[PDB]
Amino acid sequence: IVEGSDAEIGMSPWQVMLFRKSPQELLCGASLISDRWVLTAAHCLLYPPWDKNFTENDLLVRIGKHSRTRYERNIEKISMLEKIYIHPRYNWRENLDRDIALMKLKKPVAFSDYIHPVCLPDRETAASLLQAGYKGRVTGWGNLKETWTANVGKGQPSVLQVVNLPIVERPVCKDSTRIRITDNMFCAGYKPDEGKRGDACEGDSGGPFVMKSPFNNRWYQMGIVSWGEGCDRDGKYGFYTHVFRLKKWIQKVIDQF
Amino acid sequence: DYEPIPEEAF
Amino acid sequence: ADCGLRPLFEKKSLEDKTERELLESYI
Repeated sequence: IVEGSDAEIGMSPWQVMLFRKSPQELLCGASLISDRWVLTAAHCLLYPPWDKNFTENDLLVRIGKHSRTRYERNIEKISMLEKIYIHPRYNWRENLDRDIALMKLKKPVAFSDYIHPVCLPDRETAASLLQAGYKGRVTGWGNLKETWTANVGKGQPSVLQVVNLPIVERPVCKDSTRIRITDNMFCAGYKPDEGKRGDACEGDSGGPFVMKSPFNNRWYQMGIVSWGEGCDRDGKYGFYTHVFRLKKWIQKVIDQF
Repeated sequence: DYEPIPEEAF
Repeated sequence: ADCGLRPLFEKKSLEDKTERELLESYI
Protein backbone atom coordinates (compact mmCIF):
# COMPACT_ATOMS: atom_id res chain seq x y z
CA ILE A 1 0.00 0.00 0.00
CA VAL A 2 1.36 3.41 -1.01
CA GLU A 3 0.53 6.44 1.11
CA GLY A 4 -1.51 4.48 3.64
CA SER A 5 -1.10 4.12 7.40
CA ASP A 6 -0.58 1.36 9.94
CA ALA A 7 -3.72 -0.65 10.51
CA GLU A 8 -5.17 -0.75 14.06
CA ILE A 9 -5.23 -4.14 15.81
CA GLY A 10 -8.22 -6.22 14.66
CA MET A 11 -9.14 -3.57 12.08
CA SER A 12 -9.32 -6.03 9.16
CA PRO A 13 -9.92 -9.44 10.81
CA TRP A 14 -10.80 -11.02 7.46
CA GLN A 15 -7.36 -10.15 6.06
CA VAL A 16 -5.50 -13.22 4.84
CA MET A 17 -1.89 -13.57 3.68
CA LEU A 18 -1.15 -15.98 0.81
CA PHE A 19 2.29 -17.36 1.62
CA ARG A 20 4.58 -19.46 -0.60
CA LYS A 21 5.98 -22.34 1.47
CA SER A 22 9.40 -22.41 -0.22
CA PRO A 23 11.03 -20.02 -0.58
CA GLN A 24 8.96 -18.39 2.16
CA GLU A 25 7.50 -15.22 0.67
CA LEU A 26 4.38 -13.06 0.55
CA LEU A 27 2.54 -13.81 -2.69
CA CYS A 28 -0.73 -11.96 -2.27
CA GLY A 29 -3.49 -10.84 0.05
CA ALA A 30 -6.79 -12.70 0.35
CA SER A 31 -9.90 -12.48 2.51
CA LEU A 32 -11.78 -14.78 4.86
CA ILE A 33 -15.44 -15.21 3.87
CA SER A 34 -16.35 -18.20 6.14
CA ASP A 35 -14.45 -20.64 8.37
CA ARG A 36 -13.43 -22.72 5.37
CA TRP A 37 -13.41 -20.37 2.35
CA VAL A 38 -10.86 -17.75 1.37
CA LEU A 39 -11.32 -15.36 -1.55
CA THR A 40 -8.52 -14.01 -3.68
CA ALA A 41 -7.52 -12.91 -7.20
CA ALA A 42 -7.15 -15.63 -9.83
CA HIS A 43 -3.83 -14.11 -10.96
CA CYS A 44 -2.36 -14.80 -7.51
CA LEU A 45 -2.67 -18.50 -8.33
CA LEU A 46 -2.56 -18.65 -12.13
CA TYR A 47 -0.66 -16.33 -14.46
CA PRO A 48 0.99 -18.19 -17.38
CA PRO A 49 2.80 -15.10 -18.67
CA TRP A 50 5.01 -15.28 -15.55
CA ASP A 51 5.07 -19.09 -15.38
CA LYS A 52 2.76 -19.03 -12.37
CA ASN A 53 0.42 -21.92 -11.76
CA PHE A 54 0.31 -22.80 -8.11
CA THR A 55 -1.03 -26.06 -6.79
CA GLU A 56 -2.60 -26.42 -3.31
CA ASN A 57 0.54 -27.79 -1.65
CA ASP A 58 2.71 -24.91 -2.87
CA LEU A 59 0.82 -22.61 -0.53
CA LEU A 60 -0.22 -21.76 3.04
CA VAL A 61 -2.52 -18.99 4.25
CA ARG A 62 -1.86 -17.07 7.44
CA ILE A 63 -4.93 -15.57 9.10
CA GLY A 64 -5.17 -13.10 12.02
CA LYS A 65 -1.95 -11.29 11.17
CA HIS A 66 -0.76 -7.76 11.76
CA SER A 67 3.03 -7.96 11.58
CA ARG A 68 4.25 -8.76 8.06
CA THR A 69 7.40 -10.76 8.84
CA ARG A 70 6.91 -12.05 12.37
CA TYR A 71 5.31 -15.33 13.38
CA GLU A 72 2.53 -14.03 15.65
CA ARG A 73 2.34 -16.66 18.37
CA ASN A 74 -1.05 -17.15 20.08
CA ILE A 75 -2.56 -14.84 17.44
CA GLU A 76 -2.20 -15.91 13.82
CA LYS A 77 -3.42 -19.27 12.57
CA ILE A 78 -2.09 -21.28 9.62
CA SER A 79 -4.50 -23.01 7.26
CA MET A 80 -3.78 -25.40 4.41
CA LEU A 81 -5.47 -25.52 1.04
CA GLU A 82 -7.80 -28.41 0.24
CA LYS A 83 -8.74 -27.05 -3.17
CA ILE A 84 -8.23 -24.03 -5.43
CA TYR A 85 -11.09 -22.95 -7.71
CA ILE A 86 -10.39 -20.39 -10.44
CA HIS A 87 -13.18 -18.64 -12.37
CA PRO A 88 -13.59 -20.67 -15.62
CA ARG A 89 -13.63 -17.48 -17.69
CA TYR A 90 -10.75 -15.73 -15.91
CA ASN A 91 -9.00 -13.90 -18.81
CA TRP A 92 -5.24 -13.98 -18.09
CA ARG A 93 -4.42 -13.56 -21.77
CA GLU A 94 -5.77 -10.06 -22.16
CA ASN A 95 -6.94 -7.88 -19.28
CA LEU A 96 -7.43 -10.03 -16.16
CA ASP A 97 -11.23 -10.04 -16.72
CA ARG A 98 -13.00 -12.01 -13.90
CA ASP A 99 -9.89 -12.02 -11.73
CA ILE A 100 -11.31 -14.14 -8.93
CA ALA A 101 -10.54 -17.44 -7.21
CA LEU A 102 -11.70 -19.33 -4.12
CA MET A 103 -9.58 -21.54 -1.87
CA LYS A 104 -11.27 -24.06 0.39
CA LEU A 105 -9.41 -24.76 3.63
CA LYS A 106 -8.64 -28.30 4.80
CA LYS A 107 -10.01 -27.47 8.28
CA PRO A 108 -12.08 -24.56 9.58
CA VAL A 109 -10.00 -21.75 11.04
CA ALA A 110 -10.94 -20.67 14.56
CA PHE A 111 -12.52 -17.19 14.81
CA SER A 112 -11.14 -14.89 17.48
CA ASP A 113 -10.69 -11.15 18.18
CA TYR A 114 -8.27 -11.12 15.21
CA ILE A 115 -10.00 -13.58 12.83
CA HIS A 116 -13.54 -12.98 11.55
CA PRO A 117 -15.19 -13.15 8.08
CA VAL A 118 -16.21 -10.21 5.90
CA CYS A 119 -19.62 -10.22 4.21
CA LEU A 120 -20.20 -10.54 0.46
CA PRO A 121 -22.62 -7.92 -0.95
CA ASP A 122 -26.22 -8.58 -1.93
CA ARG A 123 -27.47 -6.88 -5.09
CA GLU A 124 -28.98 -3.94 -3.23
CA THR A 125 -26.02 -3.14 -1.06
CA ALA A 126 -23.78 -3.22 -4.15
CA ALA A 127 -26.07 -0.99 -6.19
CA SER A 128 -26.26 1.50 -3.37
CA LEU A 129 -22.57 1.74 -2.50
CA LEU A 130 -20.70 1.09 -5.74
CA GLN A 131 -20.86 4.68 -6.94
CA ALA A 132 -18.24 7.19 -8.02
CA GLY A 133 -17.09 9.26 -5.00
CA TYR A 134 -17.99 6.62 -2.37
CA LYS A 135 -14.92 5.36 -0.59
CA GLY A 136 -13.84 1.85 0.10
CA ARG A 137 -10.86 0.54 2.07
CA VAL A 138 -7.82 -1.38 0.87
CA THR A 139 -5.49 -3.28 3.18
CA GLY A 140 -2.29 -5.25 2.58
CA TRP A 141 1.40 -5.94 3.26
CA GLY A 142 2.51 -4.91 -0.23
CA ASN A 143 5.22 -2.39 -1.02
CA LEU A 144 5.02 1.14 0.22
CA LYS A 145 6.48 2.53 -3.02
CA GLU A 146 6.54 1.80 -6.72
CA THR A 147 10.34 2.26 -6.83
CA TRP A 148 11.96 -1.07 -5.88
CA THR A 149 12.75 -0.71 -2.18
CA ALA A 150 13.00 -2.89 0.93
CA ASN A 151 13.67 -2.55 4.66
CA VAL A 152 16.43 0.02 4.14
CA GLY A 153 14.84 2.62 1.90
CA LYS A 154 11.14 2.68 2.78
CA GLY A 155 10.20 -0.38 0.76
CA GLN A 156 8.08 -2.84 2.70
CA PRO A 157 5.93 -2.31 5.82
CA SER A 158 6.49 -3.67 9.31
CA VAL A 159 2.74 -4.12 9.75
CA LEU A 160 -0.54 -4.27 7.83
CA GLN A 161 -1.26 -1.06 5.92
CA VAL A 162 -4.65 0.54 5.22
CA VAL A 163 -5.86 3.25 2.86
CA ASN A 164 -9.34 4.60 2.02
CA LEU A 165 -9.92 5.39 -1.64
CA PRO A 166 -12.84 6.73 -3.68
CA ILE A 167 -14.46 4.71 -6.48
CA VAL A 168 -13.87 6.51 -9.80
CA GLU A 169 -16.38 7.24 -12.63
CA ARG A 170 -16.13 4.50 -15.27
CA PRO A 171 -15.25 6.83 -18.18
CA VAL A 172 -12.34 8.22 -16.12
CA CYS A 173 -11.16 4.64 -15.38
CA LYS A 174 -11.37 3.82 -19.10
CA ASP A 175 -9.57 7.01 -20.18
CA SER A 176 -6.62 6.38 -17.85
CA THR A 177 -5.40 3.24 -19.55
CA ARG A 178 -4.98 1.45 -22.85
CA ILE A 179 -6.21 -1.84 -21.31
CA ARG A 180 -9.80 -2.83 -22.24
CA ILE A 181 -11.90 -2.37 -19.06
CA THR A 182 -14.93 -4.60 -18.45
CA ASP A 183 -18.04 -4.51 -16.29
CA ASN A 184 -16.31 -7.06 -14.03
CA MET A 185 -13.87 -4.36 -12.93
CA PHE A 186 -14.08 -0.93 -11.24
CA CYS A 187 -11.27 1.47 -10.41
CA ALA A 188 -10.53 3.60 -7.35
CA GLY A 189 -8.13 6.29 -6.27
CA TYR A 190 -7.72 10.00 -6.09
CA LYS A 191 -7.35 12.21 -9.16
CA PRO A 192 -4.38 14.57 -9.58
CA ASP A 193 -6.50 17.59 -8.65
CA GLU A 194 -7.82 16.09 -5.40
CA GLY A 195 -4.45 16.23 -3.60
CA LYS A 196 -4.77 13.13 -1.38
CA ARG A 197 -2.97 10.02 -2.68
CA GLY A 198 -2.88 6.26 -2.16
CA ASP A 199 -2.94 2.99 -4.05
CA ALA A 200 -2.30 -0.71 -3.65
CA CYS A 201 1.10 -1.93 -4.81
CA GLU A 202 3.14 -5.13 -5.30
CA GLY A 203 2.05 -7.79 -2.77
CA ASP A 204 -1.40 -6.24 -2.02
CA SER A 205 -3.19 -7.96 -4.92
CA GLY A 206 -5.78 -10.60 -4.07
CA GLY A 207 -6.59 -8.54 -0.97
CA PRO A 208 -9.95 -6.91 -0.20
CA PHE A 209 -11.52 -3.55 -1.13
CA VAL A 210 -14.19 -3.19 1.57
CA MET A 211 -17.02 -0.78 2.38
CA LYS A 212 -18.97 -0.36 5.63
CA SER A 213 -22.68 -0.36 4.95
CA PRO A 214 -24.40 2.71 6.48
CA PHE A 215 -27.63 0.65 6.44
CA ASN A 216 -26.58 -2.20 8.72
CA ASN A 217 -23.06 -1.26 9.88
CA ARG A 218 -21.45 -4.39 8.46
CA TRP A 219 -18.32 -4.54 6.32
CA TYR A 220 -18.81 -5.82 2.77
CA GLN A 221 -16.12 -6.85 0.33
CA MET A 222 -17.00 -5.04 -2.90
CA GLY A 223 -13.73 -5.69 -4.72
CA ILE A 224 -10.51 -7.67 -4.95
CA VAL A 225 -7.20 -5.90 -5.59
CA SER A 226 -6.64 -6.92 -9.23
CA TRP A 227 -4.21 -4.74 -11.21
CA GLY A 228 -2.67 -1.37 -11.88
CA GLU A 229 0.11 0.32 -13.82
CA GLY A 230 2.90 1.49 -11.54
CA CYS A 231 1.76 2.40 -8.02
CA ASP A 232 0.18 5.67 -6.94
CA ARG A 233 1.05 7.45 -10.21
CA ASP A 234 -0.88 10.64 -11.02
CA GLY A 235 -3.63 9.95 -13.54
CA LYS A 236 -3.61 6.19 -12.91
CA TYR A 237 -6.05 4.19 -10.78
CA GLY A 238 -6.02 0.83 -9.11
CA PHE A 239 -8.35 -1.73 -10.63
CA TYR A 240 -10.47 -4.16 -8.68
CA THR A 241 -12.51 -7.25 -9.41
CA HIS A 242 -16.25 -6.47 -9.09
CA VAL A 243 -17.21 -9.09 -6.48
CA PHE A 244 -20.97 -8.71 -6.78
CA ARG A 245 -20.86 -9.27 -10.56
CA LEU A 246 -19.12 -12.63 -10.02
CA LYS A 247 -21.16 -13.73 -6.99
CA LYS A 248 -23.22 -16.23 -9.00
CA TRP A 249 -19.98 -18.12 -9.66
CA ILE A 250 -18.97 -17.76 -6.00
CA GLN A 251 -22.32 -19.18 -4.81
CA LYS A 252 -22.18 -21.99 -7.36
CA VAL A 253 -18.74 -23.09 -6.08
CA ILE A 254 -19.65 -22.94 -2.43
CA ASP A 255 -23.00 -24.70 -2.89
CA GLN A 256 -21.38 -27.44 -4.99
CA PHE A 257 -18.24 -27.95 -2.90
CA ASP B 1 13.14 -11.56 5.80
CA TYR B 2 10.33 -13.73 7.19
CA GLU B 3 10.57 -15.37 10.60
CA PRO B 4 10.08 -19.13 10.14
CA ILE B 5 6.70 -20.68 10.85
CA PRO B 6 7.41 -23.25 13.60
CA GLU B 7 6.07 -26.77 13.06
CA GLU B 8 3.08 -27.59 15.25
CA ALA B 9 1.71 -24.38 13.71
CA PHE B 10 1.38 -26.12 10.34
CA ALA C 1 -24.79 -14.17 9.94
CA ASP C 2 -22.20 -12.46 12.07
CA CYS C 3 -20.16 -11.49 9.00
CA GLY C 4 -18.58 -8.04 8.78
CA LEU C 5 -18.95 -7.24 12.47
CA ARG C 6 -15.50 -6.92 13.99
CA PRO C 7 -14.87 -8.31 17.49
CA LEU C 8 -12.73 -5.30 18.42
CA PHE C 9 -14.88 -2.65 16.80
CA GLU C 10 -18.55 -3.17 15.83
CA LYS C 11 -18.96 -5.92 18.45
CA LYS C 12 -18.03 -3.54 21.25
CA SER C 13 -19.30 -0.36 19.59
CA LEU C 14 -15.83 1.12 19.07
CA GLU C 15 -15.02 2.95 15.81
CA ASP C 16 -11.67 2.71 14.11
CA LYS C 17 -9.80 5.94 13.31
CA THR C 18 -10.85 6.44 9.71
CA GLU C 19 -14.13 4.63 9.13
CA ARG C 20 -15.96 7.95 9.45
CA GLU C 21 -14.20 9.03 6.23
CA LEU C 22 -16.08 6.26 4.42
CA LEU C 23 -19.45 7.12 5.96
CA GLU C 24 -19.00 10.78 5.03
CA SER C 25 -18.45 9.80 1.39
CA TYR C 26 -21.74 7.87 1.21
CA ILE C 27 -24.03 10.38 -0.48
